[PDB]
Amino acid sequence: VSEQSLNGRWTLKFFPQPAVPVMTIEGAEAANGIVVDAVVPGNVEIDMEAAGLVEDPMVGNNIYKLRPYEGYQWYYSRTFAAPVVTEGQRLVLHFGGIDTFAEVYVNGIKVGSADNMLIEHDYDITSVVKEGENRLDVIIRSSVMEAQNHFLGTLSIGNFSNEESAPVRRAPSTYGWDIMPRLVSAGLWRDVTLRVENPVTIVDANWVTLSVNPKAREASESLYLQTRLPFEMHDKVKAVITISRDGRQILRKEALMRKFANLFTLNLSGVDAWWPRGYGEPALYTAEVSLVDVTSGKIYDTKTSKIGFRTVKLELDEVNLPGQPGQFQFIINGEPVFAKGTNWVPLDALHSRDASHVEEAVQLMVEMNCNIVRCWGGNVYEDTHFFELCDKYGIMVWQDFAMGCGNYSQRDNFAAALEKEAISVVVKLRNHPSLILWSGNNEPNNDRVSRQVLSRVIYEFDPTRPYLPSSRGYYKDPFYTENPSQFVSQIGYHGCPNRETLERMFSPDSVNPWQNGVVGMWNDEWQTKANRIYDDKFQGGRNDLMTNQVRIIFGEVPADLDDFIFASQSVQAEAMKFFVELWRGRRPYRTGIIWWNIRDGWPLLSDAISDYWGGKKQAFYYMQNVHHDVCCLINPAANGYMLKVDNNTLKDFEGVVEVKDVASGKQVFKGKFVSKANQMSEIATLPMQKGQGMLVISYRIEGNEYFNHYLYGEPPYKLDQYRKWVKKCGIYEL
Amino acid sequence: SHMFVSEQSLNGRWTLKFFPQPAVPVMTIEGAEAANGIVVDAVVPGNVEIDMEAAGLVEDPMVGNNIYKLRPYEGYQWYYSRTFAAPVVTEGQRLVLHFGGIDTFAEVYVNGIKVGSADNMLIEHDYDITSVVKEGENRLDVIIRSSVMEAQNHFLGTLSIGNFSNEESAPVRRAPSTYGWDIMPRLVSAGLWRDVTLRVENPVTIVDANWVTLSVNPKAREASESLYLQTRLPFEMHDKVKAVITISRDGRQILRKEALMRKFANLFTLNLSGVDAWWPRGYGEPALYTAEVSLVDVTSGKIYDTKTSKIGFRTVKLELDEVNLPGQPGQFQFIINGEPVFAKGTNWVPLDALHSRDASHVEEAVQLMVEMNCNIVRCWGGNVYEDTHFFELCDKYGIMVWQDFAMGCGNYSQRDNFAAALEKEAISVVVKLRNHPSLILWSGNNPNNDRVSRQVLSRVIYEFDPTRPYLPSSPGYYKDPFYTENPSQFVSQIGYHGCPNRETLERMFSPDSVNPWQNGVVGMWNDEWQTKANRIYDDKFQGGRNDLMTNQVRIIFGEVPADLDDFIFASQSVQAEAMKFFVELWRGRRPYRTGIIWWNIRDGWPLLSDAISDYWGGKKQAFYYMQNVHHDVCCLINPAANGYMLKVDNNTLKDFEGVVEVKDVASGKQVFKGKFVSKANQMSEIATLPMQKGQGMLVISYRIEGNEYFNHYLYGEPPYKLDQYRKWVKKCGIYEL
Repeated sequence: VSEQSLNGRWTLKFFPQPAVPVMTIEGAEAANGIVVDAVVPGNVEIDMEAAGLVEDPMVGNNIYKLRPYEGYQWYYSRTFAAPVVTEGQRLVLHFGGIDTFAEVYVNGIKVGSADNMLIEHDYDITSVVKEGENRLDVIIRSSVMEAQNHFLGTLSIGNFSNEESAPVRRAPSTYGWDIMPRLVSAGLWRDVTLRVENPVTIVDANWVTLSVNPKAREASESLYLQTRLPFEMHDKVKAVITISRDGRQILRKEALMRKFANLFTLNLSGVDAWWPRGYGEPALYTAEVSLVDVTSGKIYDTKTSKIGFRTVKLELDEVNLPGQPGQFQFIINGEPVFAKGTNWVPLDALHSRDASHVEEAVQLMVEMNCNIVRCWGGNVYEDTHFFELCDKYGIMVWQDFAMGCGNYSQRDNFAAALEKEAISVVVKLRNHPSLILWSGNNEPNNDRVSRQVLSRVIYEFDPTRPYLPSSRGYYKDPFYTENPSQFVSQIGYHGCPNRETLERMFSPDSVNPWQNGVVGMWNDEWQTKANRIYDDKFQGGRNDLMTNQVRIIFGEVPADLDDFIFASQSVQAEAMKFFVELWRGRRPYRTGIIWWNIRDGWPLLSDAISDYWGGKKQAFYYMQNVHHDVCCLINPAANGYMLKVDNNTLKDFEGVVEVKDVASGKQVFKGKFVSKANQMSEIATLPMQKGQGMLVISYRIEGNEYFNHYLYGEPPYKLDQYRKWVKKCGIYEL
Repeated sequence: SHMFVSEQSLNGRWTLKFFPQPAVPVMTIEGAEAANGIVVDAVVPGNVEIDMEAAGLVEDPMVGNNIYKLRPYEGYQWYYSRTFAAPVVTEGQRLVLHFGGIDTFAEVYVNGIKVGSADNMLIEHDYDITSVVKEGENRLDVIIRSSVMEAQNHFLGTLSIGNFSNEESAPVRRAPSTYGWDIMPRLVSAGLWRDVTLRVENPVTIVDANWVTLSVNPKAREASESLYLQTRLPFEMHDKVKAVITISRDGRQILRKEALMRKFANLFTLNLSGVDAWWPRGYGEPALYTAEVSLVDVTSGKIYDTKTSKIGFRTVKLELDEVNLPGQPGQFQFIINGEPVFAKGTNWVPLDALHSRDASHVEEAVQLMVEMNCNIVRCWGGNVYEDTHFFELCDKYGIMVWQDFAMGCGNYSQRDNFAAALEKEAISVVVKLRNHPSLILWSGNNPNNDRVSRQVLSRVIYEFDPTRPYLPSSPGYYKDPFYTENPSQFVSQIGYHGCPNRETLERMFSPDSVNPWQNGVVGMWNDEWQTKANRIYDDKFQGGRNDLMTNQVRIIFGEVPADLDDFIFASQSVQAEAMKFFVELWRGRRPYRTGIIWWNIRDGWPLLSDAISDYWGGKKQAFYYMQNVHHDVCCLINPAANGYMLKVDNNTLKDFEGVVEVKDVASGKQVFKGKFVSKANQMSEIATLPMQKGQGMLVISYRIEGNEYFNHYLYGEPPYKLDQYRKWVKKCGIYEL
């Protein structure tokens, strides 16, 4: 009926938390602290940096300066004008995100308490609001100190996930990880609105695709409609269901409301199925349900969403390692699909800025041609707009519940707070066709959280998607080339980011990685930029992976910064391309490959192919030519090489292919291949070449020339000769 | 027979005030009297529509489309009010207000003090009103709220939305049928539907007396009974009260045991001799023994409490089958007292949509199963758990009972709040009924991840009734392979439609609607005939469930008659032949088949249904056909691949001899005659009969121990001439028009 936004400029008052959390407006106002101007949605640090109280945490060795504020309390306060409500209307205050532990007041009357950061919090403030100006106050307390209110188990201590994160329901990466800083932060990081609800309102509209037939263009969509219906409005309200696409109506059904909950089955015709990238087009149809009066025609409530007709099933392998992880394949609309995609790490430590990055970051997966994406359980749950873009661009979604690496409490209190979070996120996202699977991310089979709690929520609230109770040297080491997992989550390879980002994330005297000139030893800022979480001065650790991989492939490690960037990005590009080629090259058995990762969430040194500021590394372009729907590649063989072609679509393709040595120009093979649909077809057994070099391949499919290469030989290689081969190949630059 | 020192009844004339429920429901006496409502005279035990039909507030729902008129009352509140005289209580005594039934959500008040809040209509509710009652006149107030609006205080799951069970029935603990089914009308109703009494308990009182049969030897007349007695015993009365156990039958005392109460809970192991076992119908006698336990002072001899009940020495065991379909429901057999019994009985659907009238129907409805000779009955989980008197009659006539927990066909919640309500309900009904020898099995109906069926209800049976099995899963042409090739050994035979007797049609339908065909066109039904096929909600359509009546008479008799009397004979004969064929098919396919539970012997409302008897006791033609195929020893004929097959079935533990004569009723030509030896508790094939020509009927006349019994078998293939089938029936002489 009405949704007045409460986003804007608020009043933030922060002060160190005493031994007893204030938890009262009086206490908060009486506390001696600093008052600055805030912005909702926003994270406290942003409101302080705009006021000049803190320095930029994204520049080198400044993330640590935000340490004392992890034990501070925050006091958001504003005034709003309440809307006039008629008899029977509700007035709901909606918070999209409170980080995290906070008490909510309306006109000095507590209307609720917040204990989660990943889900929404709604409060009925109808009987507490006055006419005219009303006051709204929330009192956030230290999340780190809330952990000491619980007794951890032996399993919950010592894991990479910080022990302060085990008893609380916040994103584990905020407490620190290999790929993101320790910036716990706090605040209203999402929208804050006011809603008016008529006595006849729609509580939930759950769209479920029973069946779908791509041929003959048929589908069967069900609507699980739950409504709040006063008994005098029974038999007097009718539900109006409308399926449309680009204004054109496809189906319209009306039925009289005779009970609060109903199941309306719709057998549609002339509709297209929703397919992931390559295997078809993302067909979306606007589905709208309305509760209107049969007499006056008044529209009491209307809910609208873009749905898609898709059936998902997880076929488990029962021959090759029947119980081991990875022995599964996704079946979409009866067709077994091959999954190639990235892992979705946080878009920002200050998660209030995630909404601004979701548009450009999803476009990274579009150019990358990813048909899947796994939202890592260390990040907050993305909002509905992320799933709307994944619906639009046909990128399937693998959602992990927000639980990091480690075991969690087995007691009733933790299981209750988790069930509340699970039911909230499931009902919110169970209508997006991109979403295909929920996961527990355990790595025995006794964790109640993974085999009783998160399972039971899916059993009752989402029976359409499957639930899984559980999830460094030479890239050709048998460790990689013999992993029996059909479906794999390949680890990343470290790569120095682009030079432009180095000069922005590091101070001018620390841009050079080698401190005092000695190659191999990293300065303090370069050590901090791998997170380090706490400022424990030391040498080595994670950054040594960058020089070890450069040493394995290119003999030594260069001293010049420009040459070292080319080295680290090349060993990352060839490694990732080799991993994707290997799994696509065994596609009859290999079922999918998700890799790590496509974009960072902070200016840090990492194993990603693109940084926070959009600086695409070389590994992005190498793998972009290996994610094409129809792609030719070369895999190592027992007695030579093997030229293959993989097809991740439902259509057959024909074309020619020409491979030849780039160092000399001698042609190795040229022929005509027939790439059958949804399979890998072997072209010919290319003969083993001699020494080292690179084989440039060029295949034409339906009047379009595509390119790819293959590095042959055994390391070490001369770096100036690899740059010579890449430039003469004429595919990638730098 | 729990001898409380005082039990004063509060049943009788009450004061009912009903009014539409506002946004926030009324829960206080202040708001109840202040609400603008309507006051009439009520009767307890009773339902609100019974009290409103009196004084002319509503027309008879049992007649024509008058039911849907009760719709606005589903959002009404109901305020029962009364005044009672408090009995005198000595120091240490307790005054308990007993409620046998409260449909459903309600707040109970005594002298303006809330003594209780209710949320279930299937379990009893007791409250201690010692510290709230005064002397003389006390006021009793009950404020019942709308059950339908309570469902909107819960969020249902995808599974709970869209089942044959109303979505409103899932979050609430009420009989699912009330919200409307296909065999019972929509009538949520409300009101105190069972007794309301005042009880005075002594400080020394019996909390529970649980009788358990550990072993039984029918030969030599031996048994081993256990008594799990829990009492309320003040510590100063320890070592001063003795328990007196008395097992007796027909006045003669079998066992008497005295023991000093040295603790509140005890177990008494009894090894009796000269006692008979309790058997179902056919397999023996329903031997019952009156069991009495008393708490009496060892010095003064004053009896503080006595609890008496009749029990039966019987052991039940469910034998599973891991050879043919290991794990599929229907592969089991009941073993009573070491013998595998064949179950032939009915499903038990509600006796009345206004369940306050159920108690008046149990006596006659049970008698229907006695003449029917049912050794088993399955109380459907849409009815309300019946009261002790129903199980007492099953104990008396040897009818085993299969009780299903009141759960709907659909899936339910898996959260803690619903499970807590269901555990309370399960413990209450189990402790109440765990002493009846008739009860043999509990079922939760309903993958296997359901907390309700595979945890909540199982845990209860585990701790409170480990003597009975618990099953966590339960369920055109009548010779179609859909019926004749059913994999289940223990089957729940789906019923066939049958037009009720003519006298019923004239009483339930208006005079202008007694004829079924509106506008005279055969095949189309008038609105009343559409509603009486149970159309929960008043949505006008054509056909639907009623079309099954004409489809069956069209397959069997070619064309549906245009005369009402001939249409009755058609629909009742296609049901009589179908259900007779289903029972003869399972009784003839033993020992693989283990039992058949047909649906249904009696309806709970004047409706057109698949039953063999209507709400007013009108036995349809199928009722008499089934009686000749439900005898202890029965001769029948089954279809074979290259002919027929004359068989005899025995559901007793005794052998029998006799002679059988099968002849063609039309020609009079004898097809077979000879002596047969029916061994006990098994099926014996007599001989293969040659394939008779054309259509007709074979009459079976077999005598056993100087008693002539009769049966028949209709051969040929449909369609048949209706007047020729009537000719064949009259020629047999077994049944009547």
